[PDB]
Amino acid sequence: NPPRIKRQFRDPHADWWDKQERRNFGEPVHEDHDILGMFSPYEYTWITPGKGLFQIGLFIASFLGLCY
Amino acid sequence: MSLLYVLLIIPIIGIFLISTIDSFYFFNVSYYKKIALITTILNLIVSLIIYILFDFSNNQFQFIQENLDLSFYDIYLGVDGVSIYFVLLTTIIMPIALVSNWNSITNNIKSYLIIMLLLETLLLAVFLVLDVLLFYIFFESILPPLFILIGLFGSSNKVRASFYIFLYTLLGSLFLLLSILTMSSIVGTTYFDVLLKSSFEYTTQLFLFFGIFIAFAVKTPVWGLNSWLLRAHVESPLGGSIVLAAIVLKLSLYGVFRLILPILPQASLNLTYIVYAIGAITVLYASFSTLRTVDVKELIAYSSVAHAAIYLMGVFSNTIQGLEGAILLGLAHGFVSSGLFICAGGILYDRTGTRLIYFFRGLTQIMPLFSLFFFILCLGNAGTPLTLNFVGEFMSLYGTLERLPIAGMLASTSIIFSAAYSIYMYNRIAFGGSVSLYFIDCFRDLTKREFFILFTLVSFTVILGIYPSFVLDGLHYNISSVVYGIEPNASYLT
Amino acid sequence: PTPESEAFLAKKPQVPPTFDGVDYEDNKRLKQAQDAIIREQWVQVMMGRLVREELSKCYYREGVNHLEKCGKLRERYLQLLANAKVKGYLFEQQNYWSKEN
Amino acid sequence: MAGLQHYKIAMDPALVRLGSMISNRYKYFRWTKRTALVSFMYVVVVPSTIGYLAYKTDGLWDLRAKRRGDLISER
Amino acid sequence: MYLSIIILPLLGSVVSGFFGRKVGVSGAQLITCSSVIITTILSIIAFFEVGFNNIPVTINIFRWIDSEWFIINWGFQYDSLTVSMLIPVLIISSLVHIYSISYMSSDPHNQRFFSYLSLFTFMMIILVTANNYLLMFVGWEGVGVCSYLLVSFWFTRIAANQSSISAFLTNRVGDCFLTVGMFAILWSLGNLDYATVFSLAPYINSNVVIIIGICLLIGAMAKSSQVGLHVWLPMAMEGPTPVSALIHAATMVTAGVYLLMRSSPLIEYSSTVLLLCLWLGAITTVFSSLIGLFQQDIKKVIAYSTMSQLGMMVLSIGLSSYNIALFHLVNHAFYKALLFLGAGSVIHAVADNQDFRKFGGLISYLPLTYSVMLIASLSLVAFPFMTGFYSKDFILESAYGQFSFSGVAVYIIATIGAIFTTLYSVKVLYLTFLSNPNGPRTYYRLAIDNFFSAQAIKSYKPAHEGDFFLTLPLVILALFSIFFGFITKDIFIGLGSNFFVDNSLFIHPIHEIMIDTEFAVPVLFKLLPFIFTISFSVIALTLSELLSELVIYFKFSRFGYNIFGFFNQRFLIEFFYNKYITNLILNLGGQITKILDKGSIELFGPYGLERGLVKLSKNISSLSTSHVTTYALYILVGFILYLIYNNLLLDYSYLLLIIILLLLLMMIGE
Ligand SMILES: CCCCCCCCCCC(CCCCCCCCCC)(CO[C@H]1O[C@@H](CO)[C@H](O[C@@H]2O[C@@H](CO)[C@H](O)[C@@H](O)[C@@H]2O)[C@@H](O)[C@@H]1O)CO[C@H]1O[C@@H](CO)[C@H](O[C@@H]2O[C@@H](CO)[C@H](O)[C@@H](O)[C@@H]2O)[C@@H](O)[C@H]1O
Ligand SMILES: CCCCCCCCCCCCCCCCCC(=O)OC[C@H](COP(=O)(O)OCCN)OC(=O)CCCCCCCCCCCCCCCCC
Repeated sequence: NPPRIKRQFRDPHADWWDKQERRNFGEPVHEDHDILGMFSPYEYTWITPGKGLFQIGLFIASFLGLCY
Repeated sequence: MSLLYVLLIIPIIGIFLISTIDSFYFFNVSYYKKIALITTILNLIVSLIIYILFDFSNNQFQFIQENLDLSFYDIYLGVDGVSIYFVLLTTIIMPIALVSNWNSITNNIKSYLIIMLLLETLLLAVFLVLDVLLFYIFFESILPPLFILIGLFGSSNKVRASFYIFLYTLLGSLFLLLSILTMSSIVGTTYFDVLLKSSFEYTTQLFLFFGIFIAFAVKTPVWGLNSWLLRAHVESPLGGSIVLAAIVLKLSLYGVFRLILPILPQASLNLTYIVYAIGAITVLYASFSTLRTVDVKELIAYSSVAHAAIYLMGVFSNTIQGLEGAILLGLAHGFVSSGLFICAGGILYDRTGTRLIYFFRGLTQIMPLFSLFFFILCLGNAGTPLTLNFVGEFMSLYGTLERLPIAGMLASTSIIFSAAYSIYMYNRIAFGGSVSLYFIDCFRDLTKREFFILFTLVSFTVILGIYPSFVLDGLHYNISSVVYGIEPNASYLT
Repeated sequence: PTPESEAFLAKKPQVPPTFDGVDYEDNKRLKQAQDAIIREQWVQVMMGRLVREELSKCYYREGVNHLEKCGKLRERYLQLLANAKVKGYLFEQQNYWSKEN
Repeated sequence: MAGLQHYKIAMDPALVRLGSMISNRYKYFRWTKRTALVSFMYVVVVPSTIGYLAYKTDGLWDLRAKRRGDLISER
Repeated sequence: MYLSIIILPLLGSVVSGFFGRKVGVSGAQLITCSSVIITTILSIIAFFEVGFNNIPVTINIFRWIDSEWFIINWGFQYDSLTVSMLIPVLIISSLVHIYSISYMSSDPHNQRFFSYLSLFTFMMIILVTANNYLLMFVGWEGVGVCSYLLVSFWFTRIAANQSSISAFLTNRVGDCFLTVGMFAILWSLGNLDYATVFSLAPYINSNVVIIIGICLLIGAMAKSSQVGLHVWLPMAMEGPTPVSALIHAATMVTAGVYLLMRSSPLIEYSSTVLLLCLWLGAITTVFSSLIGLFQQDIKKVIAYSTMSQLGMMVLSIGLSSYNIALFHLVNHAFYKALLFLGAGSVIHAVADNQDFRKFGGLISYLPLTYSVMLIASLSLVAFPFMTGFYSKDFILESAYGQFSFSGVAVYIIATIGAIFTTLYSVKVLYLTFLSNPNGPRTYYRLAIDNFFSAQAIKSYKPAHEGDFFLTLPLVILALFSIFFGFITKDIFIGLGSNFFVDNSLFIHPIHEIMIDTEFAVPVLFKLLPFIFTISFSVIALTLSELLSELVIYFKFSRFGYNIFGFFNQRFLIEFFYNKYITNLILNLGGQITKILDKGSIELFGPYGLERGLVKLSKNISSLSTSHVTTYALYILVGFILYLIYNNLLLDYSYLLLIIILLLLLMMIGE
């Protein structure tokens, strides 16, 4: 298996046999190809999961403080 | 010669003419296909004549012919509401199955047509026999023609597929046979009109229930006993697949109405929480699994598993709505799954020679008639309203929720995932970019044949989706006979 | 009363809705008993359909005053909703019961 | 390739190899700690949980024509 | 007339879509617009016929579903509420069909686009004209399918494909809850027709109503983008702009609001759902408005703005006053169809571009386009004596009018959301018209200023405005955003208005708080939203073009950078959704296909049996050596075993265990 990365992390300015999915014709494919291409759940990368949950708790605490 | 016996005789005459016409005319293959098609058309015409004469509120079996020359194993035929629509679905589907393969067989055409015509006589016999052993004899008689159909006309893995569907069905049916033989020993007869009159003891009903349920679970199929469907329904020829999904899956559903609801009501009531756990599990596990299936026909084959769980939960609801919904969903799934297999196994697989979903993209751009019907069939597979699939799903799920709410809620969740896997497949094929760069040659759109076997299937589901009364009117009184229970103030009038 | 139509002559149950006195060996009379059970259940339920129908016309006709004017039609449906349900003949066929118990 | 001639496709070797691996994967399954636990979670526990809840709550409620002063609990 | 309003958009959609080859592009535009306009006019009459003279009209055509107790008919019913919602639905649809004559002039799929717009109108009309919950749910699923087909209209775009699946699946979650809700109605009442549910509502188990009420609120939550299921509406901005204006900003998003309003005679008897109505609507106001402040896309700011107005309707539903929510739904629809359609002019003006960070100038290039925004913006921020003033600035007062902790708290929440409302209102207005040119010089190059030498006839592209078809709806919607609110405020608020005595909406006497709203409320809180609106505008207007660097200083701090992204990343209610919900199911499907179906169930099934039995079969056959002496020994041993079993009165269990052992050993090679 190749290292499994969402194909969205490929660059859109590479020699692509298919530009839409950013794949060369005969590139080795991960067994999860069906859920690793462009048409797939977007992987947001603004923050990491641990830090993001901390920020939401701040708003809930602020919301709770407003109610009190 | 009863009309019901006429139904079983026409396809046998077609077999005779197919296999003798060369002695009266090298005969052209087109002749064989036309004999077979007209044969199924006249069988449909007879089933329509029967339906006009059929009476909606009679507790007597109708169009029965008196035999009176009793033997050990006699064939009595009769029809009531619960069997009338399965007979119609078999007569409508089989002509469509014949046209769906008109151009794609190209070898052993005589054998394909004779097998297809024989399957019609057997499947019709299943829904018409008025005896429980007679039911079993026809439920199993279809395996050897099914075994040889797949092996003669199937895809690359048709050897493993034909073995799986034969051995699964036989093994389960052998447990159903044991249960059936116990019934005939206690009662002395398996005739419907006198076996339903009998009353089995609770523990007898319990052990009779396991034997029958083991067979009906292999044939539903339930999740975990469904390997045979994944293999057979995909490796089969397109006509085989249509018959396998739209008619053969229904035999276990019709068999629940004749073999367990009337005679095993205490067992059914006391074991619903086991049927519902298996039914709930199948709805989720199948739905998640078909979301990750990469063969287009296997995705469509796997959808049949999820929907069959919903009408399996309906028939065990003991409610008027669940039972009507179960027949209406089983009928609805017959049209829609037939169309989706024509779209996948017939339209895509003939153009490309492959069924992997990875190779398809943007087909709407060059094929707008395929996408128009494909979308309507993807909506119907998702239970969208104005399809007979919604009326059946809503009535089947309402009965499941009322009989046992925890299973109803879980089975309800199928409203999400059916939509999920049906629309996701639709987008990766019809939408989702421009035409796939793997196609070197451009593709043509639907031929007139493909358009009219899809228009016919999408017409039946839509018209029945707007006016389901056409079917419900002939189920109300007969469905009532299979309900088990009493009201505090209506029971025991004096 | 509404005259009994020709159609509502060929399907009238000639037998009472019960299983007492029925010889289960004799097929005609048992089948008639099952017919009488089902038809009584359905007859009782279409009463709710007509009451439901009337309550609908009452509700619109009365508007806001539906909470005070449609009371008799409200209760009649509720009683029917409490009692009427097609339950089949199979339980009563297989299970005798007596009031003097 | 099949009995009836189809259009010419760019049959990608990598995708062909992927679709064959999937069809042959069943031959290579093995019993390990991971595969035993997952196969025991899906087949036994989760189904037996639903069966427990279905069994425990069968008949617990009826919604038909329920009014104020009358509960939904049936048992 | 009553049934002609039903079929006319349907016919217009069938001819345009299934005969776009026959009538052509202009033929389709002529039919869809004509059929919608004729339908629109008839609704105006129906408003007089039904709303003003108080004749509810019942029309039943044929039975749809008939099983024992369920008799669901293709029946339609006109009352005050359905003709209230039919007015904006038809009016903006008429204006959107007309508006699209220009916006899609270069699209190669005009017939299909107009076919979809008329089908959605048909599905909206079915949703509100139905006289039962099941037939209503058809329009519910109908607009959802029409929404999916109109988002994915440019189906070659991968990102708009993901949007339509988000629109389809997120809403489908709501429909599951809604489907369950109709089960609970059917289970308890025998049918789900409106005249039955509301005739028996005051009489059924209170716990039942909570079970009922919660379900359709979750369904209402999905179709009106509440904080839980809210992620489809801004993703749904991948479709053409009129679709955004019509389906995703003024008509369909108001289906969840309509569901609670029609169900008012039922949910009124459950404070638990009503209280959940209040806080839920209150939450999505600050949730939406905060996110919208930090959106770079013009449409994406507006999507967050719709979610806010709908949240105030959901808020108003909790205050037991559904008429004000109805007042705001009609009022919000006009200002919104104005804002988006005029916005669409801006994207059409420059380059088909919609990023704020490259917009500027355009105050003189698009005079009319700017003007309609300002009318819409002040109607949206509820400027005094405007259309939005009579609706938005009455919900807040109603909340204080109910004197309770919940009522006062949501005031504070809504006011903060109302405070943040005007900021993106300012951001939309300023950054596109009142700011320095941030786009390329190609947008701002007039022929008056001599720039080129030879190619003077072309190569100018001076960001011109639209044609008549683009501006006629813009002008028409402007009047509705000024005078319609004042004119109709007596029908919908009044003091003791009897516009709903046909019971269409229902308010219980114990839940009335309107009297205290007019008198008990203090003047300071009544004018408080105006004070914040006219004040916080000046800080936002001073923070740009006057200071213009206080904000960037906040942006490049560590505190501001974390806040800015969080609100720009929409509270992260889509990162945890995509990873911990969506991909969890995808991995669950992966595990089941790979470990069970292609795995254990094959090994503990047919494949294991095939492996073992072939092994077992081969070992037994190896004992068949054809050595006649060896066979004689076997016969003797079988002879001896049969004598032992019968002579020694052996337990049968000993025999079976021996056979199991003989299979075990034979199962072992060598
Ligand atoms: C989508 C729904 C959204 C959520 C809305 C929920 C709204 C609340 C509904 C909750 C509900 C509806 C059924 C839900 C499913 C039915 C259909 C499904 C949906 C159809 C579409 C489920 O409540 C069940 O919970 C079970 C938990 O075990 C309990 O069963 C049993 O628990 C143990 C004994 O209590 C046993 O030992 C155990 O053997 C049983 O198991 C019972 O409490 C009850 O059966 C009913 O709740 C109501 O039950 C009754 C009796 O309690 C209560 O009345 C009270 O009784 C007196 C003492 O109680 C009080 O003095 C009195 O003041 C009051 O009269 C209510 O107050 C309320 O609680
Ligand atoms: C209602 C109760 C009915 C009871 C049964 C009554 C009879 C039912 C049918 C039983 C078998 C009938 C066979 C009919 C076909 C015989 C005529 C014939 O010769 O057909 C030959 C056909 C093609 O071969 P040919 O044309 O000669 O070679 C050309 C090569 N280029 O070759 C073929 O057609 C062979 C077709 C494949 C084999 C048939 C399908 C599998 C059957 C398994 C047989 C065992 C089970 C039998 C089940 C009977 C029905 C339950």
